[PDB]
Formats: sequence, C-alpha cells, structure tokens
Amino acid sequence: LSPAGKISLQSFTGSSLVFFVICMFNHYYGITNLVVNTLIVFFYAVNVYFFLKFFYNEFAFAIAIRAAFLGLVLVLGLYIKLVAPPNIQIFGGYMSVMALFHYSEFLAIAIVQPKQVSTDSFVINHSPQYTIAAVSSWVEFFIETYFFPGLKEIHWLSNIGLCVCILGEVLRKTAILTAGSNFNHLVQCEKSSDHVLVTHGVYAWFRHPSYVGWFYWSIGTQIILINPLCIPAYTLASWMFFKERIYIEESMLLSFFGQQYCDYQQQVGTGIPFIEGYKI
Amino acid sequence: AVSSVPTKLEVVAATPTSLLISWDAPAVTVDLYVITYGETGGNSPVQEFKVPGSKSTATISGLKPGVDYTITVYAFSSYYWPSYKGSPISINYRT
Ligand SMILES: Nc1ncnc2c1ncn2[C@@H]1O[C@H](CSCC[C@H](N)C(=O)O)[C@@H](O)[C@H]1O
Ligand SMILES: CCCCCCCC/C=C\CCCCCCCCOC(=O)[C@H](O)CO
Ligand SMILES: CCCCCCCCCCC
Ligand SMILES: CCCCCCCCCCC
Ligand SMILES: CCCCCCCCCCC
Ligand SMILES: CCCCCCCCCC
Ligand SMILES: CCCCCCCCCC
Repeated sequence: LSPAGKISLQSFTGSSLVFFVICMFNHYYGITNLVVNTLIVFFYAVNVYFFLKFFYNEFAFAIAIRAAFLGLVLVLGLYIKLVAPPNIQIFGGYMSVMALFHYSEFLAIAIVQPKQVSTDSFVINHSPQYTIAAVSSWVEFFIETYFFPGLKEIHWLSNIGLCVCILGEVLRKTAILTAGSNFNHLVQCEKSSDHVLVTHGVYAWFRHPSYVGWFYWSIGTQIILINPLCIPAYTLASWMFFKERIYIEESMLLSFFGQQYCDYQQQVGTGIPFIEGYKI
Repeated sequence: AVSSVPTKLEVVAATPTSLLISWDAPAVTVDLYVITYGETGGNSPVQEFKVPGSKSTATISGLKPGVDYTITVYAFSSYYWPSYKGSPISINYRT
C-alpha cells in the first residue's frame, strides 16, 4: 500500500515480533517479577526507539515509533491476559483492544485515503479531558481490583465486552472501506469535487455506521474492564459527543447533496439511539 | 498559537460595507469554523457561515455603514471532547 502505510505495518508487526520473543523468553524461564519484566521491556523499548530514529527521517519516524509503540501495547496486553493473576488478566485484553483500534485506524486511512495520512490518523487524544477519562478508567480498575478482586474475576462479563468491541470494530472499519475517499477523520464543511453520497453497504443500515461502531466499542472497553462507574460515564460522554458531531455534520451534508440526503434521512436512521441528526 | 481555542480575532481591513477578519488558529486540529456576525443588540438573528479548519481568515459583506457589530468565531474540534463545539471568541467593530 502507500509508503506511510507500509512504514506503519513494518514497524507495528516488527515491534510485535520483537516483544513477542521477549515475552516468550520471560515466560519459559519463569521470569515473573513485575519490575524485572518492566525493565526488560523498557530496555528493548529504548533499542527500538533508537534503531527506528536511525533508519527513518522525521516524518517517517513519527509514524514508525507510534506504530511500534502500539505493537508493544498489543503484545504486552496479550502477555498480561495469559500469565497475570485472574485479578488482573482483564486489563491485558483491554490494552490489546486499545492498541488494535488506534493502529487499524491508521491503516484504514492509509489504505482508503493515502493523501492525508498523518500521526493524527492514529486518532490518539491528546486531549486533557479525554486523557483524564482514560486514566480514570485505569485507576478505577486497579482500585476496584485491589478491594474487590472478585469483581474483575467475572471473565464471562468481560468477554461480552470483547464481543461488542470486535463487532464495533468490524462495523467501523467496514464503514471506512465502504465510504472510500468520502471518509475523513475531520468533518468537512466544503464539498470536494469528488465527494459523493454513500448509501450502500453498512450505510444502508445506519447513516453514521463508523460512529455507531465507535460508540459501542468505547462502551465495550469499559465492559471489558468491568468498571461500573466508567460504563455509564463513557456511554453518556460518547453519546453527547456524537450528537453534537452528527448534528453539524448532517447540516453540511444537506448543503452538499440537498434532497438526496433528505431522502436518505427518511429511509435510514443514524444508528445511535435517541440521536435524530439535522432533522425534526 | 499556544491556546486551544481561537485567539487574536481582529478586523484586518474594512470597507464601509465589508470586513476582512482574521484570527490565530488554536494549537489543536480544527475541523471547521462557524463565523457569526450581527448588529450589536439588533432585533434580527445573526448570520452564519463555515470556513475550513485549515484557514484563519474570512470575509463578511453586505454590512450597513456606521453600525456597531459583534463577530464570533466557533471552532469545531475533537480536542473539545466530550463536546464538539468549542468556546467562542468575540470582538466588536463599527463600520
Ligand atoms: N452517507 C455519507 N456519504 C458520504 N459521505 C458522508 C456520509 N456521511 C458522512 N459523510 C462524510 O464523512 C465525513 C466524516 S467520516 C464519518 C462518516 C459517517 N458519519 C459515519 O459515521 O460512518 C464527513 O466529512 C461527512 O461529510
Ligand atoms: C466475524 C465478525 C462478525 C462479522 C459479521 C458478518 C456480517 C453479518 C451480517 C450481514 C451479512 C449479510 C449477508 C446477507 C445479505 C442479504 C441482504 C438482503 O437480504 C435479503 O434480501 C435476502 O432475502 C435474505 O435472505
Ligand atoms: C495485515 C493487514 C495488511 C493490510 C494490507 C492492505 C493493503 C491494501 C492494498 C490496496 C491496493
Ligand atoms: C502473544 C504474547 C505471547 C506471550 C507469551 C505468553 C505465553 C503464556 C502461555 C500460557 C498458556
Ligand atoms: C474507585 C475509584 C474511583 C475513581 C474513578 C471514578 C470514575 C468516574 C468517571 C469520571 C470520568
Ligand atoms: C479505613 C476504611 C477502609 C474501608 C475500605 C472500603 C473500600 C471501598 C472501596 C471503594
Ligand atoms: C444500534 C442501533 C439501534 C437503533 C438506533 C437508531 C436510531 C436512529 C434514529 C435516527
């Protein structure tokens, strides 16, 4: 695929392979201490940072190091899910789901829209309120797992969170592929000379299938963690953000395609409950 | 432009009926802007239009000479999570 797309794929899988070997070695040799595993990973994390900076220029390295970091998180997540105490294994699957989301998001844009692929395509915030929400779900888990270890040992509940995240991920990426170059991480206020209306595929089910997948995926992450406080908070925060986003987004779509989108609003719903869009 | 919202909103050049406005784009990625302009304390609702998030200027026409106006810039960005509309910046200018 695109050059920037190949850089991310080489770094992501290469980094995944490197730390896969490290974790395999640490497991078969009984290397169990959390801080020893931390320093072994940190040691080689430094090596990948400097080998990549040597082989890539500024633009490519910015992409490569993020892809390598996400591969690191992926393997460490699966590593934790397999070997950590049942009190903690849940967090490993959450880490892996998160890493795959952000990387596959970059790869989708690289496949579908090579012209504007940037470090922003990893869709990482990098927003104080958003970062607090993310960290607050980490502290809830570990505070709750310390006082109520049995809560995080209900693996069938967490695996339900796995299912909705996979489903939401499939829905999301399919939408990006179906929309082609009509997709964009940034809402467009001006009509491109090649921008056409998409009403087939998952766009026949929902008007905003990528937001539907993102909406349920985000809730799913907190079902994985079995976080009783973050699940409703994430649901509401997610819901209000897409209500605002969809509202302005459909006002621009009506000016783009006029009655074609008006007819599309009458035939297909948004896909998120209680969000109507730019319509009565 | 260290701020996370639009700053340094200003009329650069003006004619009795039109304005050339400009602002400092925030340090964050902006999808689009919404520009509003209306007669300061007028009876009519204000006007509105959109400019791409990559631009930092706009032009307003059809204004009455010698009238006080209030202009406001709204940035839309994922940085404002869980909101999508950002905090506004306003100025006043008499044509
Ligand atoms: N049905 C459609 N057909 C073509 N483009 C669409 C579209 N719906 C939204 N878009 C465009 O896609 C960009 C956002 S990407 C998100 C697309 C859609 N809201 C979804 O969730 O699947 C916006 O700039 C918007 O103009
Ligand atoms: C592995 C992760 C999960 C992947 C999920 C796969 C998607 C499953 C959902 C829909 C599959 C669509 C196939 C049938 C289309 C028929 C449409 C029209 O139908 C009709 O009109 C016929 O009468 C139906 O019989
Ligand atoms: C393991 C995922 C690899 C994705 C490669 C996609 C390449 C798309 C090329 C389009 C012509
Ligand atoms: C994909 C990461 C593999 C890390 C090694 C885990 C081996 C543990 C197996 C216990 C069933
Ligand atoms: C059990 C510790 C409680 C701290 C986490 C509260 C989560 C509230 C979500 C607000 C984003
Ligand atoms: C000193 C009192 C300690 C009480 C422990 C209760 C734990 C509640 C976790 C939410
Ligand atoms: C997840 C799909 C549930 C149905 C919600 C559709 C609401 C659209 C109203 C416009």
